[PDB]
Amino acid sequence: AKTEQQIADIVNRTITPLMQEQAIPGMAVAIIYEGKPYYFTWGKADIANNHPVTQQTLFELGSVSKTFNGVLGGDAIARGEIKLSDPVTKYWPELTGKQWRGISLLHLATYTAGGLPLQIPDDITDKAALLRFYQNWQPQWTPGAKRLYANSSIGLFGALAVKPSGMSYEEAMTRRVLQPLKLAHTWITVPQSEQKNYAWGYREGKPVHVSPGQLDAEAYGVKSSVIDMARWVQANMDASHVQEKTLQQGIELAQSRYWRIGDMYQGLGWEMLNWPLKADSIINGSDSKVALAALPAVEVNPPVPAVKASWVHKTGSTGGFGSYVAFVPEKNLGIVMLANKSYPNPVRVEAAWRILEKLQ
Repeated sequence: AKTEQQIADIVNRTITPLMQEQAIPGMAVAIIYEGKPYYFTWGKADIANNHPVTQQTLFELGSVSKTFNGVLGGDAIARGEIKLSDPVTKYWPELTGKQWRGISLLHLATYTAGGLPLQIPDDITDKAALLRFYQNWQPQWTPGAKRLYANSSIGLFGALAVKPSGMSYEEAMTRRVLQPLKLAHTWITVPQSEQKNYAWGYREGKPVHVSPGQLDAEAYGVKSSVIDMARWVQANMDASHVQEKTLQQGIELAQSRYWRIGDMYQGLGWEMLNWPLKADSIINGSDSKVALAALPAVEVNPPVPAVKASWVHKTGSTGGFGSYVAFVPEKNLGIVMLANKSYPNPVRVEAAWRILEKLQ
């Protein structure tokens, strides 16, 4: 049984050189070891004003926001509000295009709709334009044939998933996920009172914050602290302690395996690989050459319920931030790596692997 100081030594040995080599101003890392949280912070959250990273520093999670999306969707399924088999047109009747027939909420959630684009076009700045965009989108492949990671896909899933609730995505997320899990330092919109804790992201040494964009909250707009992310990992790793029934069930549903792409399985937001595994699979898999590629999707029907012997993870980036979260339910082991500089995904994964390999 490792002591907090022994874990600290392991973490620092990897993070110190990482920050120096990648020129990362500040980082916050959470380690879940034997189900218990351990926090670590380094550097600056704000260079110009010389403010350090603290346990309350808020980092832009980028696409790790998709895991919150998936869980909220799972919760909606558990509430009987939506079904993954429901057609997209049930929630957005205005999508009359014939190309939308046969496309389900599952397809949107798992990037298997047929090639929806990675990004929603920048020229789209209003609801009307967003409708035209989806209406005129032409599928590149038939539903379920290929997986193409895309913000426009899961972003739409999140927006439609909360429609029956009658709440906005932000309100639904806050009331159904953030508050029940006591994530008091997790936000889609950082309030004025918490701006003092909002770290600046850095690109080319310049401070920057993510700009507003269509379906941003749903795909890449959540901000959170190291303490809240440790709680998020614990809740997703083992939801047996989660009191709210539909949330507990929603968490489990987000880790069901809906498709197999090579050796990776697609959940709702979360991505999974069988455990044990070898470093190359996840490191190489995180390179954009693989992560952003259009690959054949093999349907898992019926979906396989959450497998404890899995490496569950998600990468996330914005212009000024780079994040990574990974956990292994079988081992009650996990890690959160938050940084206020975006750096190569494979570098993040390799660092996480070296650390957890020493905490087996």
